[PDB]
Amino acid sequence: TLLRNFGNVYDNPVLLDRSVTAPVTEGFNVVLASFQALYLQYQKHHFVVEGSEFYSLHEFFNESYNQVQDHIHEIGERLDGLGGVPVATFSKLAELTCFEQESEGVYSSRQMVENDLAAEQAIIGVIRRQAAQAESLGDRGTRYLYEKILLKTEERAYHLSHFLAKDSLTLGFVQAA
Amino acid sequence: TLLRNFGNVYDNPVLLDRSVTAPVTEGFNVVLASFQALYLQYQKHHFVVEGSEFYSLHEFFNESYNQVQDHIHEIGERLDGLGGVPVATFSKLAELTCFEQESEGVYSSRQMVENDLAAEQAIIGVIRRQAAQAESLGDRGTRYLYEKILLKTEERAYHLSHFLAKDSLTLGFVQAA
Amino acid sequence: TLLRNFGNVYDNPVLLDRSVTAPVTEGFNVVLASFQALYLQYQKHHFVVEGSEFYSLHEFFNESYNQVQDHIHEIGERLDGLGGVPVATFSKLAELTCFEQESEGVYSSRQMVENDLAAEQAIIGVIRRQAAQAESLGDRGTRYLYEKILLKTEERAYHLSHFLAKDSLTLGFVQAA
Amino acid sequence: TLLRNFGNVYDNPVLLDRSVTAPVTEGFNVVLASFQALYLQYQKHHFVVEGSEFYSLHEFFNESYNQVQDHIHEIGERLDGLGGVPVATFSKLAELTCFEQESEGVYSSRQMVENDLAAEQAIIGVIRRQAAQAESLGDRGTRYLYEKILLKTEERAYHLSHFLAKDSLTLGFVQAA
Amino acid sequence: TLLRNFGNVYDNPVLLDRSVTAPVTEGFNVVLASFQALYLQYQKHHFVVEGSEFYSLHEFFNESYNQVQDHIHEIGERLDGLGGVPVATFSKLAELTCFEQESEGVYSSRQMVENDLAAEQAIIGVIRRQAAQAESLGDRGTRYLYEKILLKTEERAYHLSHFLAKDSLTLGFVQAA
Amino acid sequence: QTLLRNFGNVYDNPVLLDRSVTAPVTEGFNVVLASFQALYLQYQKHHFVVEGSEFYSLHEFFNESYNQVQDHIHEIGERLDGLGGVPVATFSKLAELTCFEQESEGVYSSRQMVENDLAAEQAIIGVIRRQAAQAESLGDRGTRYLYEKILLKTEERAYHLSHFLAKDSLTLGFVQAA
Amino acid sequence: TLLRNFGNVYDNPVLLDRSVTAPVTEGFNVVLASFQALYLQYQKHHFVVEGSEFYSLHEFFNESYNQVQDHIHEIGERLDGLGGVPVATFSKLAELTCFEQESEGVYSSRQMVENDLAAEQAIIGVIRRQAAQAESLGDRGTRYLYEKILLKTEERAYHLSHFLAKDSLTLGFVQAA
Amino acid sequence: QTLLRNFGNVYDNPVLLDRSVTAPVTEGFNVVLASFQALYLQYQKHHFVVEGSEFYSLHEFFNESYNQVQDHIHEIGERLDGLGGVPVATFSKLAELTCFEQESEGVYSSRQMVENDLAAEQAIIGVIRRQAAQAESLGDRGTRYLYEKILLKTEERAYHLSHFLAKDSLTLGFVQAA
Amino acid sequence: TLLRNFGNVYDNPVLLDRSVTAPVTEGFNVVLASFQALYLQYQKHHFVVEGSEFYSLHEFFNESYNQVQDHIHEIGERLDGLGGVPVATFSKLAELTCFEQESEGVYSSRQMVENDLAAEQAIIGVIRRQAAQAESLGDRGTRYLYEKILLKTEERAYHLSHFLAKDSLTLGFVQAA
Amino acid sequence: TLLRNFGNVYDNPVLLDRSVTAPVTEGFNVVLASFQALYLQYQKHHFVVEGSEFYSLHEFFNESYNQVQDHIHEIGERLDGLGGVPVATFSKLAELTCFEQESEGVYSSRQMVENDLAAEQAIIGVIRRQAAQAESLGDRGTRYLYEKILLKTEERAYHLSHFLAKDSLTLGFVQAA
Amino acid sequence: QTLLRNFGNVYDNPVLLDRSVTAPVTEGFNVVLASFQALYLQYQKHHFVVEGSEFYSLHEFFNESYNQVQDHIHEIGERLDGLGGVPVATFSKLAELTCFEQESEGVYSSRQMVENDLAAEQAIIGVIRRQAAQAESLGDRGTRYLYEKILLKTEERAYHLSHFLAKDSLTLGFVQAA
Ligand SMILES: [Fe+3]
Ligand SMILES: [Fe+3]
Ligand SMILES: [Fe+3]
Ligand SMILES: [Fe+3]
Ligand SMILES: [Fe+3]
Ligand SMILES: [Fe+3]
Ligand SMILES: [Fe+3]
Ligand SMILES: [Fe+3]
Ligand SMILES: [Fe+3]
Ligand SMILES: [Fe+3]
Ligand SMILES: [Fe+3]
Ligand SMILES: [Fe+3]
Ligand SMILES: [Fe+3]
Ligand SMILES: [Fe+3]
Ligand SMILES: [Fe+3]
Ligand SMILES: [Fe+3]
Ligand SMILES: [Fe+3]
Ligand SMILES: [Fe+3]
Ligand SMILES: [Fe+3]
Ligand SMILES: [Fe+3]
Ligand SMILES: [Fe+3]
Ligand SMILES: [Fe+3]
Ligand SMILES: [Fe+3]
Repeated sequence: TLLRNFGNVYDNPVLLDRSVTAPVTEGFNVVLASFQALYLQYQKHHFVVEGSEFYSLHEFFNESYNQVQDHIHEIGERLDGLGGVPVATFSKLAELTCFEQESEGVYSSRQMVENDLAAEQAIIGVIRRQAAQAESLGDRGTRYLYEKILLKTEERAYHLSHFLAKDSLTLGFVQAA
Repeated sequence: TLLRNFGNVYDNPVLLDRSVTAPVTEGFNVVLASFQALYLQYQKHHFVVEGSEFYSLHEFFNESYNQVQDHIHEIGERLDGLGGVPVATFSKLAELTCFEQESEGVYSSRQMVENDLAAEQAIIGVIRRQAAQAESLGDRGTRYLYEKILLKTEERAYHLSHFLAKDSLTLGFVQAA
Repeated sequence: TLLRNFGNVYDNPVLLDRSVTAPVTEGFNVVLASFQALYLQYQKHHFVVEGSEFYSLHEFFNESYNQVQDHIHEIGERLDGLGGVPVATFSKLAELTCFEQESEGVYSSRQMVENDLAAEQAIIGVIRRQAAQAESLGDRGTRYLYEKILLKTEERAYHLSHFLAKDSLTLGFVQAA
Repeated sequence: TLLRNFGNVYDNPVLLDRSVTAPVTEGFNVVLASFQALYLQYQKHHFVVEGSEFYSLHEFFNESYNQVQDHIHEIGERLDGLGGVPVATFSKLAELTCFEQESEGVYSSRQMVENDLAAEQAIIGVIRRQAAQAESLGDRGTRYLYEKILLKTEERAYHLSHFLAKDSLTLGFVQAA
Repeated sequence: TLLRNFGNVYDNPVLLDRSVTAPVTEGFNVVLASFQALYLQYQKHHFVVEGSEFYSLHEFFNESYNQVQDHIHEIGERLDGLGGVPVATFSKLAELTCFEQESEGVYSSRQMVENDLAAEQAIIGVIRRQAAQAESLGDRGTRYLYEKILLKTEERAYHLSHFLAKDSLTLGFVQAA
Repeated sequence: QTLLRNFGNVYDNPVLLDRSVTAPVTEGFNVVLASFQALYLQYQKHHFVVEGSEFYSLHEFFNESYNQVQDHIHEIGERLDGLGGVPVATFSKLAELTCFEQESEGVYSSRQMVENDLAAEQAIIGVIRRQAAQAESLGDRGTRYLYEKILLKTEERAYHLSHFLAKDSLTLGFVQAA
Repeated sequence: TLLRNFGNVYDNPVLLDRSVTAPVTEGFNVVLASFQALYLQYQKHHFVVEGSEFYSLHEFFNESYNQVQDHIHEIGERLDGLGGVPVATFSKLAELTCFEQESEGVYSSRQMVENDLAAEQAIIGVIRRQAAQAESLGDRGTRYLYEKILLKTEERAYHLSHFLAKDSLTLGFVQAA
Repeated sequence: QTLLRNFGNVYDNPVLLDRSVTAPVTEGFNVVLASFQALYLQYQKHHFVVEGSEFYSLHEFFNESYNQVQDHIHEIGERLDGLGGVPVATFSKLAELTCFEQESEGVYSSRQMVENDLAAEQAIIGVIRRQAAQAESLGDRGTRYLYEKILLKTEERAYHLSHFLAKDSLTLGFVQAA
Repeated sequence: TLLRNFGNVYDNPVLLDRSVTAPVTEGFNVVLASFQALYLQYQKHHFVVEGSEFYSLHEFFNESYNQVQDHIHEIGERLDGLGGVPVATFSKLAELTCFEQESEGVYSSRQMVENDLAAEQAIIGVIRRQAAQAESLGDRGTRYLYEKILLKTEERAYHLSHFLAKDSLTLGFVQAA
Repeated sequence: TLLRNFGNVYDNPVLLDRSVTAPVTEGFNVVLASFQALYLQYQKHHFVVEGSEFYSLHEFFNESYNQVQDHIHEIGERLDGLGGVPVATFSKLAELTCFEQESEGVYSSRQMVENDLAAEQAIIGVIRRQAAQAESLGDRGTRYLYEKILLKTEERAYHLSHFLAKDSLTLGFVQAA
Repeated sequence: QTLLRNFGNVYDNPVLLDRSVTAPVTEGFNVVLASFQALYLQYQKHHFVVEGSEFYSLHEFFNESYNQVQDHIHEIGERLDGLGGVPVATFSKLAELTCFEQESEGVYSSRQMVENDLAAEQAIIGVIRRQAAQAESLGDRGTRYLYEKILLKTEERAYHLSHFLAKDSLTLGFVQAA
C-alpha cells in the first residue's frame, strides 16, 4: 500500500517550511528527470560513437555519464530528504525532462556532441533558475548543491564546445571546407 | 541525419551472420530496457526507503543498481558491436522492458523489496531464454555473457528473498501476527 | 609413512622444556578444534541467515568467521612450532571442540546468535585457563597470543550480546510481547 | 526452534523447480563437504610442512586453502539461495566428503602433495558430474559456477603435479636414484 | 637432454584421456602462436603509430597487447598443465600462427587497424572451432577458458571497427572524399 | 632587507666541489630552469586553450607534459641551491635566461601549438647536452646524471610531439587530401 | 595565425552574455597572473629556505605551491571556457600580477614568510572583489569557484602568520631580544 | 599498400641528432630488441613448463624476468621509432637479428633452462656494452643512459640465474652428494 | 525511557563477575573522561599553537589527539561490553578526569607542551593502577588493553619530553640563557 | 660536548624510578646490540645465499632482517625515552651482543640457517630474562614490548628449523645419505 | 665449517667481467658498504636520541635518511656478491673498512649530530666519486651507473644537512643574536 503520493510534499526534518520544500522538490524532480535523460543519452553515445575520434569521445561520454550519475544521486537523496517524492517512471521522466531526448538511431559524432551540448545548456538554464529560487526561499543547502552541480555541468559544456571547434591537426594535410 | 536506423541490424566485425545478430540484438535490447527500468527502480528505492531497516536496505539498493549498471554497460556495448542499435528513449524503454515499473509514489519497504524481486524474476526468465537462443545460434560470447549476468541476477534474487523471510531478532520480544 | 605421530610432542627450537610444550600444545589443539567448529558455524550462519536483519547479520557473521580464521592460523602455526601436531580430521575435531556444534538444519536468527554466543563463552573459558597455564609455565609468547585472541573473542561476545538485547526501533509502532 | 530440516529442499526465488534444486543442492553439499575437508588439509599442510622446499610449499598451501575457501563461500551461498540446507557439522561433513582425509600426524612433503593432488582429483570428478547434471536440468547458473571452480581446481592439480615431477636443480650435484 | 618432446602429449593430473588432450593442446598451440604474432603486431603498432589520432591509437594498442598477453599466459599454462608442450621458437610460431603478420615497415594508421582487425577475426574463427571441439570432447575448463578469451577478443574487434568507421568531427569543416 | 645569498653569485657547497665547477654548473642550471618554467607555462596554456577534433588527446598530453616539466624544475632548483647557487624566480629574469621565446599571447591552432612546443623542447635539448658535457668534463657526475635523466624524458616529449604532427590520419580514408 | 586574440572575449557555451564574461575573464587573468607569481615565489622559497626551521618551512612551501597550482588549473580552464584568453607570457604575467614578486636572491626565513603573506593578502583582496562582481553579474559558478579558492587562500594566510608569531620553544633557554 | 617508413632505413628525428648517429644507434637497438623478444619468449616458456622440486621459485622468477624484459622492449621500441628508425616485429626478421639462438622446442630440465637463460643474458650483455660505448662515442647520451639502466637489470638477472645454478642445497645435509 | 542508570553495572556476556566489572568499568570511566579531556586539549593546541616551531607542533598535536581518540574508542566499547555505562556529559567528564584541563585562553608553545606532558603523566599513573587492578581481579582482556594503551601513552610522554629539552640548532648563533 | 654520557641513565617523563630504568635500559642495549648483529647477519645471508633453494632463502632472509629492523626501532626509541643512551658504535655493539656473528666468508645455505637459528635462540633467552625483570620491576610497557618481539622472534626460530628438517621433495628420486 | 667463498677473494661472475675489473670494483664496494652501515647506525642513533626545539623535524629527517642509506646498502651488497665478491658483515671488519669514524657513544647536541652526519656523507661522497671514476675507466658501466644513482641521493642528503646548519631562524625576529 502507498505511503506517499507523487506530487505531494511530506514532512522534512530540517526545519524548512512546506512552502519552501514543495517548489524546491518540484524543481529537483525536473532536474532529476533531465539528468536521467542526459545520463541515458551519454550512455547511448558511449555505446554507439564511431569514427576517427571514437576512442576519445567514447572515454569522454563515459566520464560524463558517471558524473551525471553522481548529480542524480545527490539530487534524489536531498529531494527525498526534504519530504519530496522523486520521479522514477519512464512516462513521468519523459514529462518532466527539460530537453528533448535524441531520437532512436545512431547519429554522427558531431551531431551527438551537439545534442549533448544542447541538453547541458537546457539544464544549466534550469539549475540557475532553481538556484535563484532556493536562495530567495532561504534554502542555502539547496542553493549550494546546485552551484556545485552547475560548476561541473558548465565544465562539461566547455568540453563539448571544444570537441566542436573547427580546428584539427589534420588541417595541415587535408582539404579544408 | 542518421547513420543507423533503430530496429535495423547492421554489419558486425565478428563473423556472425545477420540471422544470428538480428534475434540476438533484439533480445539484448529487451534485456537492456528491462535493466534500465530496474536500475531506476533500485535507485528510487535507495532514495526513498525508510524505517527500522533503512540503513541496510539503503546500502543494499545502492549496491544493486550499481551492479545492474555494469550489466547495462556490457550489454549495450556488445549490442552495438554486433551491429545492433541500442534503445535509449523513455518511450521505447517503456515498450521493451519485460516487467512493469513500480508506480510513482513511495511504498512500504516490504512492498519495494517484493517489487524488486518480481522484476529480477522477470529478467531471469528473459535471460535464460536469450542464453538458450544464443547457444543454439552459435554465439558463444553472448551465451557466456548472459550466464555471467544471470549468476549475479540470481544472487540479487536470493538476497531480496532473504529480506522477505518471516524471521527477525525482534520476534524475541514483540507480538507476532 | 609418518614423520610425527599425533598426540606426541616433539622438539622445539625455542628452548622450552617438553613439560611446558606438552600441556601447551594439548591446550592449543582444544582451542584450534573449538575455533574450527566456530568458524564452520559462523560460516553456516552467514549462508543461511534470513529475515528483517538479514543484511547486518550476514555481514557480521562473515566478518566473525574471517576473524576466527586468523586465530586458527596463529594457533596452528605456533602449535606446530612448539613441536606439537595440529588436529585436522573431522572425527578428532569433534572430539576436542569445547562446545557442541549447532545441529544440521536452519534455526531462527535469534537462535543462531544465541548459539554463537554460547560457543564464544565456552572458548573464553578455555582461553583464560590456557593463558593462566602458559603464564605459570613460563611460556610468555603463548600467554600473550592467548590474550590477543581473548580480547577479540570477548568483543565478538559483546557484539552478539548486543544483537540479542530486547530493544528495537520497531518498538515505536509494533505490539510488544 | 528449527525452520528448515537438513536433507529437505525449500522455496527458491529463481524460478527453478524443486525437482532441479533438490539434486543440485544435494550435489553442492557433497562438493561443499569435500572442499571443507580439503581446506582443513591444505591448512594442516601449511602448518606442518618442513624441509628444504618448506618455504615454497608453505606459501603454496596457504594460497591454495584461501582459494578453496572462496569456492566454499560461493557454493554455500548459492546452495542456500536455491532453497537447500548447507552441511556444517563434523560428522555430516565426514559422511559427504568425496575423498578420505589424510590421517592425523605429520607426513613428508611429497606425501602431503600427493594427498592433496588425489583430493583435488576426486573433487574434479564430482564437479564434472554435477556440472553435467546442472546443464541437463537447465540450471545454467550452477553449470557456470562449477566451471569457474573447475578451472581453478584443475589449475591447483597442475601445480601439485609440478611439485611432484622428478626434476631438481640439485641433480647437477647430488646422487640420482 | 629433453624431458618432453615437442609435438607429443604426456600425462596430465586432471583425469583427461589423451584422446582429449592431444587435439586440445594442438589447438592451444595454434591459438598461442596466433596471439604471440598479434602481441608482436599490436606492440609494433604501439611503437610506430603517428598522425592526428596517434595518442588514442597509441593507448589502445598498448591496452590491446596487454590483454593479448593475458590470454597467452592462461593458454600457455593450461597447455602445459594438460601435458602438452607449448611453442616458443620464432620458426615454429611462424608455422602455427593462423594469420600472416604485417610486413616490416611503418604503415598508415588505417592500414594498421585493418591488419589488426583481420588478425582478430582469424583468431575468432579458430577459437570458436576449438571451443566447440572442447565442448564435444568433455573438456569444460578449456571450453570455458576459450569463451572468456573469445569475449575479450570480439570486444577488441568491435573497437577496431569503430576506429575505421567513416565518421569524424572533422567532417564539419573538411572536404569529404 | 638583508640577503643570505646574492643573485649571480655562488656560495659554499657541502659536496666538496670547487667553485670552478659549481659556478658554471649552477649558471647553466639557471638557464635550464628558466627555460622549463617558460615551457611549463606554455604547455599549461596549451592545456587550457586547445580545442578541435583532437582536443581531448592534446588536452591530456599537455597536462601530462607540464607535470613532467614541473618534476624537472623541482630537481634542478633543489640541486642548484644545493650546489651553492641562487635559482632564478622573477618574471623579467626568467625572460632573460630562457633559451627559447615563449609563444605570443593569443590562441593558436592545435598544429601551431604542437610545433611551438616541439621547437621549445629542441632548444632545451640543445642546452642540456652542452651542460651535461660540461658537467662531465668538470667532474660533476651527479649533475651529468641528472641531466641525462631529464634529457631522456625531454627527448620522449619531443618524440610524441613529432608524432602528433605526422601527415597521417584515420580520416584520410574518407576526406580529401591536401 | 591566430584563432583568438589576447584581450578579447569570444563566444561561450554556457549561455552567459559577454557583458558578464568580459569583466569576469579579465578578473580571472589578474588572479591567474597573481597565482603564477605566487607559485614561482613559493617554489623559490621551497628551493632556498635554510636554517633551524628549514625542514618545516620546506615542506610547507611545497604544499603551498602545489595548492596554488590547483587554483591556477581551475581558473585557467574556466577562463578559457567562458571564452577568454588566458595570460601565459612572462611580460604580461608581470603586468597583470596584483603584487610584486620578491627580488632575486635568498632572503631570511622570516622575510620569505612575510613576503608570501603580503602576496596572499593582495590576492585575497582581488578575489573578494571578483567574487562580489561575479555574484552581482549572475555568474554563480565563478562566484562559487572564487569562494573555494578564497577559503584555501585565507587558510594559507593563517598558517603563514602562525610561522611569524613571536613564540618559540627556544624561549625557555635563549635570551629574548 | 603504402608505407610511411621502409624497414632498414632511418627517417628524420625531432631531437637534433645526425643520421650518422641515429643510423647505427637504431640498428643496434633493433638487434637488442630482437634479442629481448627472443628472451621474453624463452622466459615465458620456462614459466609455463618448469617443474620439479624448485618449480615454485623458478616459476615465479621466470614470470618476474619476462615482465622485466617486456619493460626493456617497450623502452627500446619507443626510442628506436623516436630516433627515426623502424622497429623489427616479424618472426623471420627477429630470428635473423637476435644475438643468441633460442632454446629448441621441447621441455628441458630446470638446470638446463636456467643455463640457457644465463647464456642468453650474457649474449645480450655483450651487445648492450658495445652499443652503449658506441652511443657514448657518438654523442647520444640518452641512448647511453637507457642502455645502462637496462644493463644493470640484465646483469641482476644474470646474478640470480647464476645463484640458482650454484652447487649448494639444504638437501646436502641428508642426501648423497654426486 | 531509561534502560540503564549511570553508576550501575549490568549484565556482561564474557563470564566476568559483577564484582569484577563494577571496579573495572568505574576505572574505565575515569580513563575515558581523562582521555576526553586530553583529546580536547590536544585539539585546542592543534588549533592555537603559534611560533617558530608551529608547523611541527601543529602536526604532532593532531597525530596525538587522533591516537587518543583511538584509545577512547577501545575503552568506551569495552566499558559498555562489560556492562558499564560510559560517561558522556560535560559535567560528569569534568568530575571524573584525573587532571585539570588547561584554562581557556592561548598559552605559549612550551606551556602547552608542559600541560600535555603533565596530563599524560596523570593518565599513566591511573592506567598503571587500573592495569594492576584488572590483573588482580582476573580480567586479562582489560589488563592487556591497558598495556597497549600504556605503551602508546608513554611514547607520547617521551615525545613531549623531547620537545621541551634545552637544545636547539639555533644555539649555534643565538645568545643562550 | 656531550649531553648524555654512555653507560649512564638520566631522567624520564614516565614516572619510573631510576632503579627501574637502569637495569631495563642496560638490558635493552644488550638486546639492541644483539639485533643489530642479527640484522647484519640476515642481510649478509640475503646477499650471499646461493644454490637450489636460493630464491626462497633470499626472500626469507630479507623478510627477517626487515622484521629485526622493526624490533630495533622500537627498542631504541624506548631505551632513549626511558632516559638511557643507546649503543651505536661497531666496537660497543661487538661487546654487548649476546651471540657471536658468523665469520666473514660465504658459508653453505644450511650453515647460514643454523647460525641464524642459534642467534635467535640466544636472543630469546635474553628477552625472556629481560621481560621477567621488567615485570618484577613494575615496567609493564617494557614487559609488553618484549612479549610482542618475543612472539615474532620465536616465529622466526620455527621457520628456520623448518628449513633444516631432513625432508625434501627430492627424496622421491635422489639417493638419501 | 666449509666455505663457499673466502673473504678477501673474488670468484667467477656471470656478467663477462675480468677479474682485473671485479677485484678492485668489489674491493671499493666493500669500503662503501662498510661506510654506509656506519652511517645507517649513526642516523638511526640520531633518530633515537635527538631532542630539543627542532626535535620533530630532525627526528623525521634522520629516519628518512637511514632508510635511504639502507636502500644503498641493499643495492651495493647484492651487486658486490653478484660480481663475485664477498660482502663484509662483521663489526670489527666494518670498523676497519669504513671511510669515516663513527660518532662516539653518548648523546651530542642536535647541531653536533648534524655536523657529524654531514662530515660522514662527505667522506662517502669522496670515495664514491673515486670508485665511480675507476669503474668508468675499467669498463664497468653498470657499477658506474649505480654509484651515480647513489651519489645523487647522497649529495642531496648533504644539501639538507647543510641547510639545517645555516645561521638563520624564524626566532631571530625576537631572540638575541650571538
Ligand atoms: Fe546515497
Ligand atoms: Fe545516504
Ligand atoms: Fe565501456
Ligand atoms: Fe602462515
Ligand atoms: Fe557472502
Ligand atoms: Fe551475500
Ligand atoms: Fe608512449
Ligand atoms: Fe602463471
Ligand atoms: Fe569500450
Ligand atoms: Fe580537463
Ligand atoms: Fe623538494
Ligand atoms: Fe627536499
Ligand atoms: Fe584540466
Ligand atoms: Fe592546519
Ligand atoms: Fe602460476
Ligand atoms: Fe609506451
Ligand atoms: Fe567501534
Ligand atoms: Fe564495534
Ligand atoms: Fe634479489
Ligand atoms: Fe621512530
Ligand atoms: Fe609462516
Ligand atoms: Fe617517532
Ligand atoms: Fe634484494
